[PDB]
Amino acid sequence: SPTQEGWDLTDKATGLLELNVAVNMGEPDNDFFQLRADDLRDETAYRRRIQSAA
Amino acid sequence: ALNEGQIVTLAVDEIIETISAITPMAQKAKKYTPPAASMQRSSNTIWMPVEQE
Repeated sequence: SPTQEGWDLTDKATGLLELNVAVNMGEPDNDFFQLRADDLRDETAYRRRIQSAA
Repeated sequence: ALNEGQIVTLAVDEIIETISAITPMAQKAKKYTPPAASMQRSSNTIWMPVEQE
């Protein structure tokens, strides 16, 4: 806002600019894959596969 | 002055301690165990998965 100086400020709050910026989220980022038996055989292999995806 | 059980126990213990001490590089590399468990067929050509891209 412009510098507002003085005791009396009549009709000086009005007229100020409020500007906006736009964001488009769009579509999700997917990682679509298949889970095989070796991945699910134990916790560590599953964690390795999910870690590779993430 | 050694009986058979003590022979086996001391031998296994000494092998484990000595191998695990003087091998620093083999300990840094990842250890893999394959589910195949083959029997005296040179195992197999174990095909190991690699990370997907």
